[PDB]
Amino acid sequence: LTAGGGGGGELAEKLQPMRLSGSSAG
Amino acid sequence: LDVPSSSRYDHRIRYVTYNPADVVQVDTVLGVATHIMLEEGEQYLTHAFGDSEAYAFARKGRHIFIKPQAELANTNLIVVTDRRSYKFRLQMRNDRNGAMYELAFRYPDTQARQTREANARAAVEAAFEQRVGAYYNLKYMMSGDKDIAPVNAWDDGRFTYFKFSANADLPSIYFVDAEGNESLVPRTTVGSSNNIIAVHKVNPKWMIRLGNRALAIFNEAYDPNGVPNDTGTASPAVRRVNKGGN
Amino acid sequence: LDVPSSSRYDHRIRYVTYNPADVVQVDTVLGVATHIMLEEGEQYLTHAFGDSEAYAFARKGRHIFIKPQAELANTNLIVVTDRRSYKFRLQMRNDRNGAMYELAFRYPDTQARQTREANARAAVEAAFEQRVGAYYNLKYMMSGDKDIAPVNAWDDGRFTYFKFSANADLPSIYFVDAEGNESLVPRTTVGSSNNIIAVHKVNPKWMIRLGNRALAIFNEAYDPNGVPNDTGTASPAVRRVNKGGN
Amino acid sequence: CASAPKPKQPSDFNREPVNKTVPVEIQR
Amino acid sequence: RLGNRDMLITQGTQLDCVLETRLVTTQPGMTTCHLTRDVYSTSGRVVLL
Repeated sequence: LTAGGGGGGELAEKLQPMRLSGSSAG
Repeated sequence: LDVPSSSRYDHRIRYVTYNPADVVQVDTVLGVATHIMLEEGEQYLTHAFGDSEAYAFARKGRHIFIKPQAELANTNLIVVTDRRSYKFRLQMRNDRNGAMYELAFRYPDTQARQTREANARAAVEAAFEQRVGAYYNLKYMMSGDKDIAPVNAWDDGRFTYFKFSANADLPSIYFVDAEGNESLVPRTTVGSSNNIIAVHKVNPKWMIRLGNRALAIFNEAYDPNGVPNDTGTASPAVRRVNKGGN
Repeated sequence: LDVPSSSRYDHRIRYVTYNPADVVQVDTVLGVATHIMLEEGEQYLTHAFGDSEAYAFARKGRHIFIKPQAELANTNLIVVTDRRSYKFRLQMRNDRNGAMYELAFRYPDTQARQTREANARAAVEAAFEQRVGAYYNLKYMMSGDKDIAPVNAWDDGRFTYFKFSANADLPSIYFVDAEGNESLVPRTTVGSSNNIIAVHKVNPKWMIRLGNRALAIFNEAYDPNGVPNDTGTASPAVRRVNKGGN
Repeated sequence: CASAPKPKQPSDFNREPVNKTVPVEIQR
Repeated sequence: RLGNRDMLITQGTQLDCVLETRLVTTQPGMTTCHLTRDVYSTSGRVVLL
């Protein structure tokens, strides 16, 4: 039908920077 | 049918200007590889050969290499990227003379652009260095600490300038409102020897501080009117146009 | 049966306008891969050849390539897409001459759209800039701190404006009802140097503040009635009609 | 026995006109 | 090195705006303020805001 090292942590810890990404205008 | 035009050093390097409504004639000679170079950052989508086996194809980024590999290699290539659709008429040459080794697509629109902004930048820089047609105020008095004393102070109606000698430290500059409170203003430093600090306002009363020494500057020729800045820049010689469109 | 027309550069590039009630003649020779244009943003559903083995079909998004791989292949293609269904009558040409490298389309209703809209937008912008039929009330008093007083103030029955000189600082503008409460009204800035603060109302009393400096503005010619906003926009010369339909 | 201070209401004594000159943008 | 000193505002430049809405911290909300001076590029030659 069909188909189909790191010693001195404290000072070194605080001096860790934050780097913030710049932004581009729209 | 655009005919590639050769360079003046060798005939094997030819240039062709793009056309959306014309196909490119390429007379491939036997035994050579032909380099087809796309637009910088052209993104490859798909090709199509009149004979997959008459020609050998290899691509890397915007680089294409084509080579005869069968007898009577006379077919067409329709290589399509995001931006356009190239059309090549691949006709194999029999006497192996007049080869091309690279083909170049100069785009007159893009060249026209690149020429434009360079001239524009030159004109802008020239206009900035012109710096003509301004008045200068010198009616300024100072009170208090003279050991932070600038050697000269003035204003051009849009910016206010202070000049310090070589041996002094550059203090911080503060804005005084009518009431007496202080506040911040952006500052920039200019000059051959960085001995001029410029602030982005003209105001009746300036305050200069350094540690526990405070100096006050009176602008005694205050102009409430000022010169409006229609040109959108620091100098009236240059406009600021909107590239973004939309 | 429509026939594509030759372009003015090379006869292998031809255009024909889509027509829902007729078929399109495609005349392909052996060994050429013709590239059908499908219009941007079209969604392919399924196709159907008269002889599935006669021509080689390959689709990459909206690109369609056709190439014969059978002698004497006189068949048809029926591709159903997002909106329209294309009708082709493929015919082999045994001369291997006068091929078509591609088939690109022209859509009538679309062009009827864009050409109309460009004129409409140009007319609208012209109407806005060509402002006519307006009156201005210029009777405004101040009381308070004149250090931040605007140099001019008026209204046009719909918008109230303020103008500040070059060296002043743009304050905030506050709605004042009869009782004495202060409240906010939206403001926009217009003008060549952005020196005109424009609020979107008319009111007998305005309030101007900047930090601890305050100034009051009285409208000595307040109109209770005003001109009704029957045009639906900031001009008497532009309507505001609904694309929404529904 | 305290509440939020209210911003200074300007005085109502030296009332004067605002538009000493006619504005240019009015085309007048 | 900075790319273009005319289209770029360096970190730490002072945007000196004026507050619009009165601020009450009892509930978390939003603010709104408007500038009062043109913000020049770090080169001091272009209006950017």
